[PDB]
Amino acid sequence: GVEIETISPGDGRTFPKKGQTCVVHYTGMLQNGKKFDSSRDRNKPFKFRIGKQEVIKGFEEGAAQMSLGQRAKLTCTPDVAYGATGHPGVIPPNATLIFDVELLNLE
Amino acid sequence: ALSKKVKLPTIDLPIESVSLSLQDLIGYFHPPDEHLEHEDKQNRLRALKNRQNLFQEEGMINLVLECIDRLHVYSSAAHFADVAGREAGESWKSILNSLYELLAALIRGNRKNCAQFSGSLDWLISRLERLEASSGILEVLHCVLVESPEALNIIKEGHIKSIISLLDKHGRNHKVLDVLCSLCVCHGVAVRSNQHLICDNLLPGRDLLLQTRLVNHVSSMRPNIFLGVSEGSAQYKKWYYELMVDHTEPFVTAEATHLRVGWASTEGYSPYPGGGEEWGGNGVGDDLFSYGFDGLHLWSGCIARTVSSPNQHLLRTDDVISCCLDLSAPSISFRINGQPVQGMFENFNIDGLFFPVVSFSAGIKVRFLLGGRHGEFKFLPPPGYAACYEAVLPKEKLKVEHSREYKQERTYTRDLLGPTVSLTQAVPVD
Amino acid sequence: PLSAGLFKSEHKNPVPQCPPRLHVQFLSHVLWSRMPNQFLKVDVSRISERQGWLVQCLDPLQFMSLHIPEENRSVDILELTEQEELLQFHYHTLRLYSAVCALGNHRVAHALCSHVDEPQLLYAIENKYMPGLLRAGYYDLLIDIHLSSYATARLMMNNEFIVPMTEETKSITLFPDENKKHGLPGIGLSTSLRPRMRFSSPSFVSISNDCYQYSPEFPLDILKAKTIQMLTEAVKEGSLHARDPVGGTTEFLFVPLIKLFYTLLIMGIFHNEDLKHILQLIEPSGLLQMKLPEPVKLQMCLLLQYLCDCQVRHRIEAIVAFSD
Amino acid sequence: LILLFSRTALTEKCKLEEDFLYMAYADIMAKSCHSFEEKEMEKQKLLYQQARLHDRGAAEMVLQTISASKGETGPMVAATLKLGIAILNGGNSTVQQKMLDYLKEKKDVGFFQSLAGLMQSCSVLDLNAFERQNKAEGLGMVTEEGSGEKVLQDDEFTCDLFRFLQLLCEGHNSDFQNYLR
Amino acid sequence: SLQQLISETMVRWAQESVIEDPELVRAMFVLLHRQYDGIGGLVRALPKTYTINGVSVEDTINLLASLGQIRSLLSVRMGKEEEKLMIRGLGDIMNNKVFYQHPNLMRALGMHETVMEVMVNVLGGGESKEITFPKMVANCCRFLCYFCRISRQNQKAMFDHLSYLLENSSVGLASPAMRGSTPLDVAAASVMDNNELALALREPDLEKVVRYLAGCGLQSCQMLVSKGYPDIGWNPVEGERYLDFLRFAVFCNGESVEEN
Amino acid sequence: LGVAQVGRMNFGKDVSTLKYFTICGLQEGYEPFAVNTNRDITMWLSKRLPQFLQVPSNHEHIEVTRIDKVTQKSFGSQNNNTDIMFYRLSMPIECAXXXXXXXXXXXXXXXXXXXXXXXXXXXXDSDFEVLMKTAHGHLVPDRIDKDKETPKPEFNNHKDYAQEKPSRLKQXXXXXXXXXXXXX
Repeated sequence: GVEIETISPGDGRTFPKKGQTCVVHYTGMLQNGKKFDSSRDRNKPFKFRIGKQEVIKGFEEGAAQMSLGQRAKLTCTPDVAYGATGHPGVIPPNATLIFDVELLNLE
Repeated sequence: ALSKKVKLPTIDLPIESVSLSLQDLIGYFHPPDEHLEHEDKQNRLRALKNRQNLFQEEGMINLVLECIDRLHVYSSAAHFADVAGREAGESWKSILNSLYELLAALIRGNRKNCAQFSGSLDWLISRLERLEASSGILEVLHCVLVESPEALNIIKEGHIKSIISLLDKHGRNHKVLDVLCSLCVCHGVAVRSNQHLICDNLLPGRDLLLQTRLVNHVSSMRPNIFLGVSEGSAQYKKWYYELMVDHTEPFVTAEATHLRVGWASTEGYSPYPGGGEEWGGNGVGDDLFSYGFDGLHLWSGCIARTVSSPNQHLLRTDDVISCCLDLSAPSISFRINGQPVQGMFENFNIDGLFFPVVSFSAGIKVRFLLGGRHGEFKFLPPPGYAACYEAVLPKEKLKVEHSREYKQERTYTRDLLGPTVSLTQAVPVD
Repeated sequence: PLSAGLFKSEHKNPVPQCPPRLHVQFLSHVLWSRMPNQFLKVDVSRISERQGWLVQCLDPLQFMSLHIPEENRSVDILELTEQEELLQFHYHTLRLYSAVCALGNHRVAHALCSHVDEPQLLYAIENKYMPGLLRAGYYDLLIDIHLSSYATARLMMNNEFIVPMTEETKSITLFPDENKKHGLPGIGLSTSLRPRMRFSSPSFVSISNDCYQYSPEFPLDILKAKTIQMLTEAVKEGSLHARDPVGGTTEFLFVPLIKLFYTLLIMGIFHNEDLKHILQLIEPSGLLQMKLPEPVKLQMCLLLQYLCDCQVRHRIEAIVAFSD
Repeated sequence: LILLFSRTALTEKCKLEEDFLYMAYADIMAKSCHSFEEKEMEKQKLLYQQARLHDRGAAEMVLQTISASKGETGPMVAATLKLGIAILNGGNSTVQQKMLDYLKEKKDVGFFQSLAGLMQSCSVLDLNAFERQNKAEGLGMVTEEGSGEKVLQDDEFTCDLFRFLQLLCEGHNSDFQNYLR
Repeated sequence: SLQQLISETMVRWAQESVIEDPELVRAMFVLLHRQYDGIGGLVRALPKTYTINGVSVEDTINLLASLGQIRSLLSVRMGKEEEKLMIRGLGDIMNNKVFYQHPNLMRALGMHETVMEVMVNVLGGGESKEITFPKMVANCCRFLCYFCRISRQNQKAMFDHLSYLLENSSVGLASPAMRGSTPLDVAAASVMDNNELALALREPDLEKVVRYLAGCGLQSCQMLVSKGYPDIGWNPVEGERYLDFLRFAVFCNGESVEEN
Repeated sequence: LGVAQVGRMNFGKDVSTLKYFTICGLQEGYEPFAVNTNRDITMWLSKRLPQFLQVPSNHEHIEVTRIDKVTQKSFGSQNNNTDIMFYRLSMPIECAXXXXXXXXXXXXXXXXXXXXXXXXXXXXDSDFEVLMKTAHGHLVPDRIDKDKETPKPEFNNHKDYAQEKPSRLKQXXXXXXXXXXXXX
């Protein structure tokens, strides 16, 4: 369900594989443009493994199709991101998500 | 005797008597003024405390509860007038306000009374939507919540949802927020249940309360070019100009740099086009009087639409864009790296003096490209499309103001200006 | 089914009522705009080279703006100075944001962090043209969401002096008092049991956070440097007694700054040299000699109380070191 | 400081709190106070030390603190009585008259009824507790109880209360002798 | 030289201007008196100081963290999740080894008073109409029992609070779910096997226990008659508990206390 | 300032730049307006774009009431000069990704311009009414099958308009000539 809209190409050579960790830099935002998350504010990139079931599916399946240095706009669906319950306090139920992801390093 | 059924109106309805009695009883519990001696203030406090205790130990708080119950069975002064008389109908509102004020004054300070009658909170929060005494009910709820922590033990999710719906229905009231603050903590101790309920039911949707965000300062640059087409003198209705970039940085501090370029209209035949007022995050495309392009989307009226293009990417360094503008039948078009884009803003209002313009936030080195001594084109203009160095009127200078006004980083020595005229020029004698 | 039943909370009510928010708005002209005090400072090459017209912009500039949703309009933060209603409403909103996470509740703090921002708090505490009430509210929110929990956890164990018998502990046996010197408060070595601090990183893309048990992460070095700089600027401003203190009156300028500095000093930062500079801010014989208001001297009292608590702890540690 | 203590004692409550501030400052203010010229100079310097603080409201502050306890033997009255002793050492007719004028100009019972409630529960030597502690000592080397071996509770407080009642009538102040009856 | 300028400024402000907001002048004067006495802080804090070793650091740090969590949950109203965290923290503190290796440390930290003021919040609210959070009552009861058990001085410490819990010792009875954790049982554990404490147990409460026993022998349990018991004219459960407490109070080390 | 009028203001803080302060003001105890200041003044101005505001009760020639069967918000006026207003409701109706259509049905059937284009927007209800001596035309939230707003007019109804509009800030007297653009 998650889709990818390229913003800046990252030479499309190195792709995330099972058993690795990616360093990303993203500024998530709701469908109405209201920003609800970012990693450039805290000035620390987001490091996460692939296939370990630690981040949302709409993020991991989308990052598994990107390359090093490639900026992408990942549009996810509510069922692949949070479902009919959302995130208590922040994300309302049945809400679509948009992430402006940029891969810095692929380890 | 009047509300039970239709009976003969030989009843004693002391409307003015009970109004005067309530007006006296409200002042009977008036708290002492702060501009008073300490000993006299303490004496008045003790006096009103003893008064409130004696008034409670007779159970008349339940009596005024029954009174407001029997009075709430109507809907408005018009509903009460044709049943109980014109005077009673017009005084029902004042009587209910006085009753709520008395109920609040009976419990302004006591800790025992709130504990005693907290079991009646199921009725107050339900009648909170009476739309005529919501202020009084909210006052009573606030004074009963701020004093007794045991009243918070019976506040359930339905009551919090009712309060939040009241806040959503009656607008932005600074009293509901104090009620919620008192529900969060009562006496140096917090209630995690109520805190979580507030956090999960108040601001997941962001429609309320007032949101906020940190955006960048964007500005725009435009040359001294104006394009007005009508019957009579025309200017070939065809223009073209290129634009390149030297250095660009996608995220300078926290967000992606605003970087757009296009053509902006005007208001009538004068400067100062309409849009984002001034000094915002609005460049070109953020209004119905400008049309811009940033590499991925087409902006028009602060609404972006993605369009396909060979190797569609943001305006990275060393990127050449070419803007073409035909006036009458077709509209503005953009060609990135020579290959044109697959979109344009057809059928738009031609009223106004169009001009090229580029908007940027920070970290940018932009170069306009014209013909002659001003620059050199990178590509070939399509047949017919002229340029701005030829659009300039004969025997006038050509410079670059920002867009409208004195958006210059200067000290107090800024020439602040008022309104202007439509250039006095924007047929022989018979 | 209805107009009112479309832009409100409820939708299953087919009765066409009108809430008090539904009021007609006419296109009016009585409105003031605020000229910003800082611009983008765009510089044209002014040479008009034969290879194009150059425009350059290097310096960055940001600003925060409220977004009224039911009007769908953005308004700069500083424009609330004239509008009494939005000012008071946003002040009470900040108070509610602080109250929902006042005590050691972090499931709500992790949400409130993204609800406002990470760097908007820094911008608000650094900005000079703040309405005062909003400055205080943002200061209190920054104290509550991050520093409050660990501050109280470290203050609860302030009167319990548990000290090990390590060789590093057997080094303060001198507690320099002779040869005509007395040392400095808070300067030296602790070797005392104190609750460790650790903050989790606020991330909402990660499913099933382990515990988020302690606090949201916040950069402390930038915060302490900014606090020192702003406190120096504030004492320099108060020394001359102008008529435009930051945030309106002078208590709005001082009290939140002193409170942030005080909780920072509590939570275990300002190592030897930083605490030395903080001391030379007030000690030279300053801040205690100025004409300070009552809410300001009330915080100065707590500052001096902590300065005495640290000396008492040092004395107890020296007593244990000699008793060994 | 005296005005702060007086306002704290005048604020309506239901139980006199601990008030470590007051308990620490009353002892300092009490210990501040205390061959013919060698006995006259000290007798005059004692009057000077008492005037250093009884013209500033301590004479009424002590009465208010005693009144705000409504008959509860605690470390608050146990210190305000020592303060009264230090302020009324010797036949201080001026302080006696100030207290009497205050009590007559504020017709308060909460002082005399508090004195009665305090006197009703001062201390009595109980034989059962004494023989019980004796048996405990015989059985084991139990450490001695501080408060008079738990057989006479606050004997110092009782002596201070009765010395205060005595100094209030010292000399021949018949006005106060009748006002106590 | 800190006392110098502190004592200068504190008196200088008051000499400059009369001060409203009595909290300000209160803080000013407590700072002043602290600077002048000096040794008051020492005599107040040295009873609360402690030293353990250079090898047992992680254990005592975990103990201090658990105690801080206990105090933080105390600062919040009692709920299900709060009760669960309090139970887990009590478990960790009971499992820690410092709890045995240094019993004076717990008294210096005031763990018994913290647990007591946690339990009083649960035992409040009502007297004979709600005993909600029974696990929350029981965990504190068993913790206090063990604390007073592994000592000789913790029994004397808990004997002070023994007077309070005897007024609400009627809770937790009439149910064979807590034969251990109970306020009456922690009273018995505090008074158990100590001749000095058995003697110092005077009679402001023996008549209270006897009145409770009489009420139990005169009235049956409404809880039992609701559960469906045959409604005997008296109650043999709370009475048996009171008799056990009286036995622990009277008999000590094999020799009956004469006065008791 | 009037048309094509430029100027400059000086609130002080620059005594080296103030010219006629020593000539007058320096001796009679007169001070600059921003002499004891560490930062410049905000320098507020009159904005041009006339945004929407709620009707104040102390506003002449325009009065709005509220009644309540059905709920209505009637109008009224007492004036001698006529113009055109731009009345607008407060809360706008937002459209989802799928829904995108608007039909204007008169007293008879639905006969108007095909205004059915909104992927994701928020239209605010509005009516532009000309001010007669008696202007009782108002808005009524009604119901037939879906969201229905009836802008009930009265006599002299030939130049009053009633539609739904997004954020738009323009003050003039024009029927058409509205801004537009179709993206391809």
